[PDB]
Amino acid sequence: AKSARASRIKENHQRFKKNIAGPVEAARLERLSAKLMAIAQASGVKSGKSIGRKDSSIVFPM
Amino acid sequence: AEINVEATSWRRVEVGRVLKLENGSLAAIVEIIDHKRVLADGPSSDPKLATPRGIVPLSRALLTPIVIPKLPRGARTGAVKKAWEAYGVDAKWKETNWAKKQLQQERRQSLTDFDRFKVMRLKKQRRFEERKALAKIKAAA
Amino acid sequence: PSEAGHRLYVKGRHLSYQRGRRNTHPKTSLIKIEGVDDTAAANFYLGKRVAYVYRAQKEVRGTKIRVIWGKITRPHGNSGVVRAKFTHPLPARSFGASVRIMLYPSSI
Amino acid sequence: MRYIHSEETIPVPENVKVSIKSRLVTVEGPRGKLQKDLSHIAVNFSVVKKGVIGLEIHHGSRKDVAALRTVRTIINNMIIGVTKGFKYKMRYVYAHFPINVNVEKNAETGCYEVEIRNFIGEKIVRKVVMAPGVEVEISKAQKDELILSGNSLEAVSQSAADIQQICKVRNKDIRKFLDGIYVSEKGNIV
Amino acid sequence: LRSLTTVWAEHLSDEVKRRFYKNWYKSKKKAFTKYAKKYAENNGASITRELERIKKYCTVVRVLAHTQIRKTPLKQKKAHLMEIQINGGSVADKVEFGRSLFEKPVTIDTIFEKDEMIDVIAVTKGHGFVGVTARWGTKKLPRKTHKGLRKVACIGAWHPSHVQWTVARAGQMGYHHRTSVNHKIYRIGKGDDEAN
Amino acid sequence: AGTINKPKKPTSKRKTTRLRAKISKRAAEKKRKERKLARKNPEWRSKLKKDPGIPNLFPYKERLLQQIEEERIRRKEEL
Amino acid sequence: SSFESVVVIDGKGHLLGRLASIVAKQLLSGQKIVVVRCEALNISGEFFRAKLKYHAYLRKMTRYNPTRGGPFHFRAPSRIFYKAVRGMIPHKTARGAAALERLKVFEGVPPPYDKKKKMVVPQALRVLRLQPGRKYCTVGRLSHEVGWKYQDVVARLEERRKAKGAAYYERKKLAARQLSEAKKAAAAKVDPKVSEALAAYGY
Amino acid sequence: MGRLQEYQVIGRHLPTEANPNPALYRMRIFAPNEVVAKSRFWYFLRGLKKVKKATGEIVSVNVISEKHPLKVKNFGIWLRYDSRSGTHNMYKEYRETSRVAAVEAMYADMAARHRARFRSIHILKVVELEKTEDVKRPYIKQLVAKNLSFPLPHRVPKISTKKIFSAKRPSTFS
RNA sequence: CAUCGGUUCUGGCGGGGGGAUAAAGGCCCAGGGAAUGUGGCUCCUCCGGGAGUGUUAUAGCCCUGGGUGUAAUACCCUCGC
RNA sequence: AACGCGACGAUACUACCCGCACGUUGUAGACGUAUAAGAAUAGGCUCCGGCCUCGUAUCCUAGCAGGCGAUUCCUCCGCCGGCCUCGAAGUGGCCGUCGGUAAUUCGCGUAUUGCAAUUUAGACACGCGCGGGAUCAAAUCCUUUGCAGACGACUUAGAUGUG
Repeated sequence: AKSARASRIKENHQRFKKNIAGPVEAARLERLSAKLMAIAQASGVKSGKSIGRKDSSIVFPM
Repeated sequence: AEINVEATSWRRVEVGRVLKLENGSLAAIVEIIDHKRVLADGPSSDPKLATPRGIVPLSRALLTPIVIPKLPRGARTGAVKKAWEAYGVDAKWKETNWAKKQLQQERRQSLTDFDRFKVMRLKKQRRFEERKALAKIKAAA
Repeated sequence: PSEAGHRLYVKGRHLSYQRGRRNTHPKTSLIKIEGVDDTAAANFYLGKRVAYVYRAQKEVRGTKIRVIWGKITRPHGNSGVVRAKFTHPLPARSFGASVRIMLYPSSI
Repeated sequence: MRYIHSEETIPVPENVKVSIKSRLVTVEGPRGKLQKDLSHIAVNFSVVKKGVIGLEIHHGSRKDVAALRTVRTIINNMIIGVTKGFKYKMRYVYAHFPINVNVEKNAETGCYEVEIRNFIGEKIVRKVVMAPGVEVEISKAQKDELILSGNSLEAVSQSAADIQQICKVRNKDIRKFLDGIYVSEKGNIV
Repeated sequence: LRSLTTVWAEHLSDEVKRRFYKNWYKSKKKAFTKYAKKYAENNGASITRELERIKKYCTVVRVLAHTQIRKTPLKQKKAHLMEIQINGGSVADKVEFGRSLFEKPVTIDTIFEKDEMIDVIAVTKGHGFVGVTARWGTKKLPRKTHKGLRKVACIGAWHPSHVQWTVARAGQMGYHHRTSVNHKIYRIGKGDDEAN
Repeated sequence: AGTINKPKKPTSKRKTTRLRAKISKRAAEKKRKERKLARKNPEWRSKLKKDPGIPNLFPYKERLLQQIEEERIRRKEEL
Repeated sequence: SSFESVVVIDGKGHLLGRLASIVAKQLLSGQKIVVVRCEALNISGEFFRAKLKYHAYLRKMTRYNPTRGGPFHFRAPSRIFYKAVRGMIPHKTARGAAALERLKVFEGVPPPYDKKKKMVVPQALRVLRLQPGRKYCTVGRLSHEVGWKYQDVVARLEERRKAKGAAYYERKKLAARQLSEAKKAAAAKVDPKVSEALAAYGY
Repeated sequence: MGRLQEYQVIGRHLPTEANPNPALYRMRIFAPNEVVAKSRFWYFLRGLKKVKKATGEIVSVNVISEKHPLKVKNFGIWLRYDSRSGTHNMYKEYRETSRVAAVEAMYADMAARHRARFRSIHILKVVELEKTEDVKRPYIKQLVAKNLSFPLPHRVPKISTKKIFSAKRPSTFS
């Protein structure tokens, strides 16, 4: 028997993933993302656009 | 047929090539013994640049830009000296940047405490002038 | 005002005692002087006094800083390391600590 | 023994441009550009003469002296590639099941792809991707022949070898089962 | 991977605030009360700055989400909180998506679909302290074996002069973390459907 | 072999005192036994060993042969 | 010799054991050492020999319990260099532990060492030590092949650091050009006796 | 093997009533000093003429200096050396400025290439090759070529071993 | 710290002797010789350089004897500071 | 990793933060504890003129351990603030105010620590003080639960409630 780690089995599974399961999973992902997107859509320093600083050591103390 | 080759251009050990030894003296290759040793003679009238005729290991020598033209292989000290003064090896060595670096090294090594103090003060005066010039340049652009 | 330092000594490091493979002899220490890398350079510092300066807990006679004094005795090896003899042997914990090599007694 | 000096030479044709910088060799011809990094070999390059490249080794052993012959032939092959090209003809033969070979060009990658079907009646589709720069065509002059052409001899011959190795008979007597795809001719395009 | 910053929503429910407490009934319930003021101060400048930091520096974005445990028949009132990764899109898309999902309920059918195979992660049933026969499936020793039969006869017969880590020993069984894969979803039933 | 990915047990180059002493003893015994066999050797040995001669690549071999001729002629004349 | 507060060493192109020996001696003498770019260290000989040695190392583990006492096989390149250094230090003594606390090793160049001077050790440099034609490998490649997970992250971070270094180098070249122009313009305004005395002293 | 000198050693058998004037024997010995030179002389004489040290005397020991130590020469050395197989003839060539330098280079060469130590080597002839056409070995023939000139690629610069750290990566081009 | 004594490590300087009264070497004198043959000359060329001829010419080298010369220096031994 | 790390919430006090006021407080060891290209090494650098063995370099370096007053100079340094900028273990640039400041020259002071004795001088951390600014928290026992359990431990609940 060819093992689950066999190269031929991996190549067979890659062809299956690319040609058969892939489009089905992509279409399901499109539907789910559309539903959750519908749910979701239902001075620099003083404004925070400029990212200023928030309000054991890598070096020797010197 | 267009050929563009960009590679190294080493200086070559050859008869007539002037070597600088580790003590600062100069010699000229008279005969190549093997890939590691040469026979060399420095007939310079300057005692600092002079070298007795003898075997020089190339690991202890550096190749200068100067090559004495048409120096015969195996030439004795008289002919080597005649070619040396005819070509003017000492003057060209003085114009090389290696000898200027060596001269600067000896000038800095011969400084006394008063000399170092005066060096610092004169350098500060010159540095004040260069700082004004740099401020003017940076103000322009 | 002045922006210069005040150092009149040469920096050194206390490396080890005089030792073989296994046996050590604390009566003589080995010192690496800064910038001294040969026996000829080490010959300048022979007889120079060397201080190991350290800190204690209790303040005794105005200070917490204690000193062990010694002298440079002879060169060691070929790389400018010197042997030094102190009044008391230096602490074994101070392997890698700093010492001050004075410019006295001077012969210049 | 260490030899003081050893040298090889490469002639360059009139329509070729050779640029060497830090042992990275670029060869220019009518058919395109080839590049090859030769910095794993100690060699000094020079222009000895108009239209001649010089290769030299200083103070080298016999092995280092011998390596210059490989360097010479490699650069000569790049020159031949940009001038005349390289062409490998392969023939596929069968006994009972006709081998079907289909050739496509991937627009995304730019590489050619060869699909082989019905190899001794097998149902799997064998797919070989050609090296970039190798063109594959089904011949019209001869029966059951593929033609792989390009500038890089290594790319062409390795593509041909990949096609040769993908159609391997297994667990059968090879005195009897003669199906396969074999390199039948090697040469130049021009 | 390193967590650079987190941004919280303006309003958090009591069921998720209970997760930050051991003695919520005695508490002053002060958690996030100073944090909620950053939405009002300077028109939310600190919130905006942390969102921009996530947009420009981060590669992985995860939402924080909690259960509504009060809609279950469980006596527990303290909700479960977890990080759920947003996959797909650019980092700016992930950040805008999560900020749009702030304070909102996400139903199970917007994440999973019927006929999908999923993975289930949980801690298994606890069994307490268990001998080797039920813990490891070893063969029982014969009847009235001296010093017990629900044991392993020789835990060591050979060198080293140690018990090895690969020998079966009595100890805790169950309450282990397990990830089980490839579980098919047969139905996603809706709670408002009287015929689900 | 798969030596690089899965190397086997190393062969130690650290000797033991027992093996060192045993090897030294066997070497000394072999030296004694070889001396005894050389003393009782029945194989014929030449009184004078065969000389290799002069190497051909020596550039003055012909001159050395001339000197040998001259020396033997002078010896014959003196005797 | 020279005593420094801390010596930062660029680990690129250095031979592992020779650098480790020099670093261990400096640590025991009392000098603080930071080594960066440990993924760019070199090991002489072919890569498969280094791989064989690391797999032979991976063979060894405490038989009765691999969680205690066993040789813990660290796969990061800085940890490979750290193991090489620790083998040349009496680490089971207090002095050896104190010497090991004076060392830091990193993959890549994390800040603030990106803006610090990085030194080289010529007695351990591969271009100066190895005979031409001899094979050598990279510790980073060895680490990646035995299970270090962060080769690509370090490579991207090094790429951003080198782009910022390119910008800094453009500014540095502009500053050097302006300094040369300033000295040339100021040479007219310095007193000629001052200039001649400085030249005679060698400045 | 060592800083060698060439010695002329002349010795003889002690005179007797039958032989009032014994023959004198001269050898050229390469040796570090005079004690070693006389010991080697008696060793070879015992091997050749069966004259022992106790029954003989040393007549003269002199140093033979090189006539032209500043002239590059090619040397042919004929030697015999002892190995596990036996005694082997060997002809080798050296490009030196003196016979003693050639013999030292021979000793180092025999040690490096055949592990032949000092007492297993018998030097039979050291000749200065008069003409360029007398050179037989290619490793000397490539050195005596017309207009010989070579570069020195990949020269490691000399840095003091006491300077541990450098602020600049060195170059190997000079 | 200065002046001493004992032991010892280390640096520098001035002399004397030996050997082939070092061997070399420089500058002269008188012979002899060749090539990895200089100049010249001849023939080919990619005009860059090659091949040939022959003994100093528009470079030089090797060997022998002699003078300066009891030259210098190395090495070894040695008297001191 | 129970002596590896990160983000976040609330943090009562003698807790937190700011200022200066110092330590018979500590630290494998301050004393100018100054200095970022990358890359190749059978090749590189550049201001495009040239340059490359070499850090034997460059910067800085004078004054009571560095005073006071002038002459003189617009150079260098520092604290703050604004705008940007820096996520590999996050900090630099510009501008502005303020303060200091021999590049030149001079005046008054230095003694007596007695012929040397660490040159008590730095950084980080910790602590005791005041004078201010800011903040009013949790955990455990206990009772309870059984998704747990030998005992500890764990999941829960206990403050008005969908208890």
